[PDB]
Amino acid sequence: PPDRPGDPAHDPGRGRRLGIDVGAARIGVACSDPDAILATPVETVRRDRSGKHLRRLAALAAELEAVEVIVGLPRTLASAQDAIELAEALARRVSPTPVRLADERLTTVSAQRSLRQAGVASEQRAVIDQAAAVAILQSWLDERLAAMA
Amino acid sequence: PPDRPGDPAHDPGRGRRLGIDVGAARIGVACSDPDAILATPVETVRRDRSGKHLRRLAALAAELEAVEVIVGLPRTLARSAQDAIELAEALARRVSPTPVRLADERLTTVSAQRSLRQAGVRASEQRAVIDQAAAVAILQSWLDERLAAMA
Repeated sequence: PPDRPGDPAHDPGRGRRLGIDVGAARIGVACSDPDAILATPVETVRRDRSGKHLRRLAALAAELEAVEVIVGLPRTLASAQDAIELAEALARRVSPTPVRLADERLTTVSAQRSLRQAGVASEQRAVIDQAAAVAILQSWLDERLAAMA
Repeated sequence: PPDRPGDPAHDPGRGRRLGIDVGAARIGVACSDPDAILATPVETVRRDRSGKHLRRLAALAAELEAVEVIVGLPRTLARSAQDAIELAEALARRVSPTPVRLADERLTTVSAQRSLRQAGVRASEQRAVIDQAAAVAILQSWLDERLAAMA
């Protein structure tokens, strides 16, 4: 189940958010401004079997003083499973900072990723993963402010 | 009519693109990396009757060495096409020879997203920077479409 943006039971209030798109080999990362309005692309983290990506993702949360971390949740058919496993591993690592699952279905991110795949050079493939992170994070921020109003 | 991303007849090859979302009071600005892959927010420019905003947009195009400037084109009914067209034409005279192109907003959900943000704005802090989100979305659409057209 995706989490609900701006849920009062979970919302930590104002501050920078981190947003994460979990790819097969690379993880796109975005962050918000301190007032949690606007997503900006940050970096593409290399996914490695030994989990060094979890160390970098937790370092980024610390570096940006993130109050909330958002991970894209793809639809179960399609994997959700990989996103959930990263979200859970990261949640343990960055506690007490909360990690929330953003429903990808509220965006066109899955279509967009599929368009870039067919269009996208290796360096470019890397950096373009941040565009998904921005889109998922922006959705969360937009939905959150809407829910709060 | 919107321009066609990656049109081999007009494409200038490699370089940073500036992206622009034309609001009634505020203009959001975004820009790409030099390889025209990824849109990042730049700033919000206050619109004003005296045309100062046109000067600031040209300033950004020069500073970021834009090889192309992309303006969001909304539908003719509705933000209105005519507003965006007018700004695009005025901007084109100032950034020449840099070409100014019109990106079809209908290939994105930018119109819905802006409505949602407007509805949710309850603070000046939000209203400042929020227009950059539409600029990023429209510009990223241009970049995605361009890459796919060229592939």
